[PDB]
Amino acid sequence: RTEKIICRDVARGYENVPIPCVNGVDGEPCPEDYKYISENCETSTMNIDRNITHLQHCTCVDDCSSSNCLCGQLSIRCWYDKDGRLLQEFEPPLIFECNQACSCWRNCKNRVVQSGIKVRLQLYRTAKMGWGVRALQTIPQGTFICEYVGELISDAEADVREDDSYLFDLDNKDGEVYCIDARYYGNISRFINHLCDPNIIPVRVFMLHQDLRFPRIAFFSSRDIRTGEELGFDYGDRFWDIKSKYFTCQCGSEKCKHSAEAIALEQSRL
Amino acid sequence: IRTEKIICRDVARGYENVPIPCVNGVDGEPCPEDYKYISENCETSTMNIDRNITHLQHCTCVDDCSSSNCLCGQLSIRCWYDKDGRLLQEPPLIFECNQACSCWRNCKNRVVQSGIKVRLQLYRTAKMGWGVRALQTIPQGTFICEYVGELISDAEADVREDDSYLFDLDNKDGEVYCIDARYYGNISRFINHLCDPNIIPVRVFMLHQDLRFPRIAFFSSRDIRTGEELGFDYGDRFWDIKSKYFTCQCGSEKCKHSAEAIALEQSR
Ligand SMILES: Cc1c(C(=O)N[C@@H](CCC2CC2)C(=O)Nc2ccccc2)[nH]c2c1C(=O)CC(C)(C)C2
Ligand SMILES: Cc1c(C(=O)N[C@@H](CCC2CC2)C(=O)Nc2ccccc2)[nH]c2c1C(=O)CC(C)(C)C2
Ligand SMILES: Nc1ncnc2c1ncn2[C@@H]1O[C@H](C[C@@H](N)CC[C@H](N)C(=O)O)[C@@H](O)[C@H]1O
Ligand SMILES: Nc1ncnc2c1ncn2[C@@H]1O[C@H](C[C@@H](N)CC[C@H](N)C(=O)O)[C@@H](O)[C@H]1O
Ligand SMILES: [Cl-]
Ligand SMILES: [Zn+2]
Ligand SMILES: [Zn+2]
Ligand SMILES: [Zn+2]
Ligand SMILES: [Zn+2]
Ligand SMILES: [Zn+2]
Ligand SMILES: [Zn+2]
Ligand SMILES: [Zn+2]
Ligand SMILES: [Zn+2]
Repeated sequence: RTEKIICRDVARGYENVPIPCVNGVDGEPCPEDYKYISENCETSTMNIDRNITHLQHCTCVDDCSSSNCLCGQLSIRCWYDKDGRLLQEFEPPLIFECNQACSCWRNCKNRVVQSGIKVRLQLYRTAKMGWGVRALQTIPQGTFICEYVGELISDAEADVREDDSYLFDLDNKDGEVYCIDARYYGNISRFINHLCDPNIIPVRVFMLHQDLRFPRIAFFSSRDIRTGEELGFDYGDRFWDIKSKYFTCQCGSEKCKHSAEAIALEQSRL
Repeated sequence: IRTEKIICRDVARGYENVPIPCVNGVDGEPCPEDYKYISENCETSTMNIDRNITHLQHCTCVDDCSSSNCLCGQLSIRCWYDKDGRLLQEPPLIFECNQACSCWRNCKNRVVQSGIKVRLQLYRTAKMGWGVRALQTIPQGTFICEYVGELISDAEADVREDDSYLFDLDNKDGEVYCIDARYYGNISRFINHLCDPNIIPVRVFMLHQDLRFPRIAFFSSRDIRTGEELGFDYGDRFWDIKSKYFTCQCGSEKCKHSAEAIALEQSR
């Protein structure tokens, strides 16, 4: 079967690079049951707090490469190297990027996620998991890949929605909990599958606002990724505790944690 | 004889598509720093701008939105864009395409949201403080820049001390809002008044359609040559207030607000 190129760019020119779609597996058409958006949207009043006087910001007169940058100090257990790659000390990490209130320039060293997608990605048809996303180039460890983009909703709204296959919990620790639902509006990340041996990790980030209800979700590679490799992250135990009643994991890894056999083995261990 | 110094390579600190340098060949005034340069409008208290994506009128085009079937073009009042992104023209009102439209980000109805493309310079004028001039030929109808600043209510505008950078959105229907570029603004805060203007402000909607908050886009009203100072007609309301404190220095043969013009109007 020929691998048919079925869309030149599912993002319609909204990303820095096109994201084509191919299907060399079956007759499924390019997915159109959602609206591609490159940035989060709202379908009710969220009214993000963008008060420029509310932003913590730096006074750097350099490129924000020094440890004296306030924005770098606010970041929790992570930092960017000179090439824009994320390093972590391993409480989850939290990135405060520079913003419109900082004295620094738009091209300072603390601007990775807000600068958008730089790697070549492809939406493709997987053998067993529906659509997936793969790299069209080698990607070094720590590289920004893409953001989890969708519809901002409250946790109460997330609990009542019927299709939970695209729901990302922001897991707010101080205040009400919010979610990003990519079922109806989303970007390329809605197609990233779960892998028990993941090669990307989600990290919460603040950029042009510091409204604590709404960290933005940035995926970074957790190891060097080879051309053609499917991208995947660990959806987490909570997802699988709910979804395993309907389907089990087909990642195929020797260390798979969510297959029918793994679940039975975990039930025996407990 | 003073010669011109380049005193800032980019007053926008990299936030625009192009650098906007500042020069001074007139006096010793340093690069203006009594404001914060921002490339897009800000809030210091919330305006509750309606950003609900389901409230956007949007088109179903899959071409470049150049056809008469484009709903977004049909919404725009008394104006349209040509194939080169230039504006042709009750004041006009532009509805650009947005994130709800089915078209691509590079369609023909995206001029203002795509940002500054012409080369501009902040420079020290002889008699009007800082001004902005063209560094290139700018054909008639070309987008120049947006009037960017702090969104404030009419009540807040009334109590503000310095109104030299206050732009009234002229909401003819309901709630009244202003853009104050005194404390936060972009290059447009430095554009002076000309009685022979060469740019015009146009109200535009892009990523939201909250009709209380049109964004203000400047387009050239004629072909502009390199070195010409950019200027719009601030309007009679500004001058009815300000002429008691200073008169117009634009130098036009048909200046409407000079000491000479004021003396004639008082003679009547
Ligand atoms: C993986 C993750 C989550 C997270 O929501 N996963 C999702 C699964 C992935 C989503 C694409 C589909 C999830 O559980 N959906 C769900 C839960 C219950 C019922 C239905 C769906 N939220 C955080 C993480 C983190 O790793 C750290 C964090 C601080 C960024 C917080
Ligand atoms: C020129 C203009 C305005 C407008 O606010 N001018 C300003 C002057 C220019 C501003 C940089 C300083 C103004 O009056 N300031 C003012 C008045 C009184 C006291 C203090 C300051 N508002 C519209 C226009 C239009 O041409 C049409 C429009 C629909 C875009 C609506
Ligand atoms: N490891 C996995 N094993 C089995 N199914 C998966 C796995 N990862 C993702 N899926 C499927 O993909 C859904 C999650 C979506 N966010 C991912 C894109 C999805 N594959 C699609 O075609 O739209 C899940 O609810 C499953 O249907
Ligand atoms: N035609 C003019 N004649 C005299 N002063 C002007 C004229 N146009 C603008 N100005 C001055 O500039 C102010 C408006 C500002 N938005 C323009 C930038 C200002 N020239 C500056 O140096 O900051 C007015 O309040 C005046 O002080
Ligand atoms: Cl330059
Ligand atoms: Zn800094
Ligand atoms: Zn910085
Ligand atoms: Zn900073
Ligand atoms: Zn697995
Ligand atoms: Zn259209
Ligand atoms: Zn369009
Ligand atoms: Zn449109
Ligand atoms: Zn004049």
